[PDB]
Amino acid sequence: KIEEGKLVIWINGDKGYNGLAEVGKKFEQDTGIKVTVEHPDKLEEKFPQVAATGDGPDIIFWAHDRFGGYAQSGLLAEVTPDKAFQDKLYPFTWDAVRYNGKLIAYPIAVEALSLIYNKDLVPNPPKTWEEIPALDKELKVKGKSAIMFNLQEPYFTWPLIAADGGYAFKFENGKYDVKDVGVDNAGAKAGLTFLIDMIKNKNMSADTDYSIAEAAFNKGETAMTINGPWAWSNIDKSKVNYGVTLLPTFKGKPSKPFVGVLSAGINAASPNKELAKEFLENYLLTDQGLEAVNKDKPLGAVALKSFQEQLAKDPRIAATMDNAQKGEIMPNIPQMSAFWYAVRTAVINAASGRQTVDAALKDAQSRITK
Ligand SMILES: C[C@H]1O[C@H](O[C@H]2[C@H](O)[C@@H](O)[C@@H](O[C@H]3[C@H](O)[C@@H](O)[C@@H](O)O[C@@H]3CO)O[C@@H]2CO)[C@H](O)[C@@H](O)[C@@H]1N[C@H]1C=C(CO)[C@@H](O)[C@H](O)[C@H]1O
Repeated sequence: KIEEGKLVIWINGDKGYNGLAEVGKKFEQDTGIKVTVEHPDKLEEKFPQVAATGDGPDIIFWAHDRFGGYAQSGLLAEVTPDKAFQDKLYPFTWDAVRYNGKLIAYPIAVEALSLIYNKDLVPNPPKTWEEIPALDKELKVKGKSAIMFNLQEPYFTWPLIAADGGYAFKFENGKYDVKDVGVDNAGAKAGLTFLIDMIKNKNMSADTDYSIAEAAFNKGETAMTINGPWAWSNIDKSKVNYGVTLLPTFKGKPSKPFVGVLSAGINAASPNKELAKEFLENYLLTDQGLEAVNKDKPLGAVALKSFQEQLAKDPRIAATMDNAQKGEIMPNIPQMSAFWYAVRTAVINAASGRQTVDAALKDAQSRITK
């Protein structure tokens, strides 16, 4: 059972959890209520397990794509911001957290992947994916590579798979059609084939993950990476002079990152729903609260208009929004789970050579539309 008279918060380990705990400390100073911030391994998989028995945190942070599944399962409370509070955030961010007519979380930040480049290694970043192999060939002479990014999580490869026509679920007749999936169309295959060709030509390695890519970029070993705003503060601390820019085009079309809205949901089993609302509305979603988290690990563009206005001038934030505008906001529908897990398997199998691109994506399409 969840303890009454305290708040327990779960947030992903790549986010500014120490900054969030500082907001928790302010809450405690004011109200005497203890806030415990945790970053469990695989929290987004553990949550539906424990919440189903009336357990888990009072508040869970994730991108909104997970939240439709949680709400469908009865695991999230309807949030009750008044009109004046809703007016403080951008309308589209509330749309991301609306499920079957109900608001089921508070939006916090708007995340998109960008191309991150070392200004000293590549003063003029490549406008196209197609030119990157030639760039790699020149950099290899100096024992450097053109690009490294996480090939284990489909989030990072999706912008290239989507570029030429890949999609998750078609929005038709005012809703996502769960039987109209675009993972094995010609566009999707063209994008994944390009990635695989990069691997075959030794521009990248199939085993590259978040840690490997991050270490290589931040140590000046690779010229470019693909990452989101949470990554910037580690690069700030590194010796690398980096820029954040538009993702490269593929076949003349923009890369299309899936846009996530970092959101805070209240456990339907929480005996602390009022405290959660007070914390989220009156502590976190303030200039001071967001600043605390943002100083720890950057949130990106934020949902809170007053604070976003202060961030807007930063070229990294401009680049984030430019990439977001080329991409699409993720569905929050339950079937996003089927989609992501199936795509994950497809990318890993194709990259490793266990399957061809065509066979991997066809199997993903069959799995998702079951
Ligand atoms: C396979 C994976 O799918 C789902 O994960 C997706 C997230 O739900 C999306 O929000 C997005 O995550 C990115 C965040 O939005 C962003 O803020 C940053 O944290 O980077 C994230 C990407 O690393 O994209 C994800 C897809 O890449 C689903 O929620 C998640 O549970 C699934 N991952 C699990 C699956 C396996 C395989 O059995 C395990 O290896 C993993 O440890 C699990 O986490």
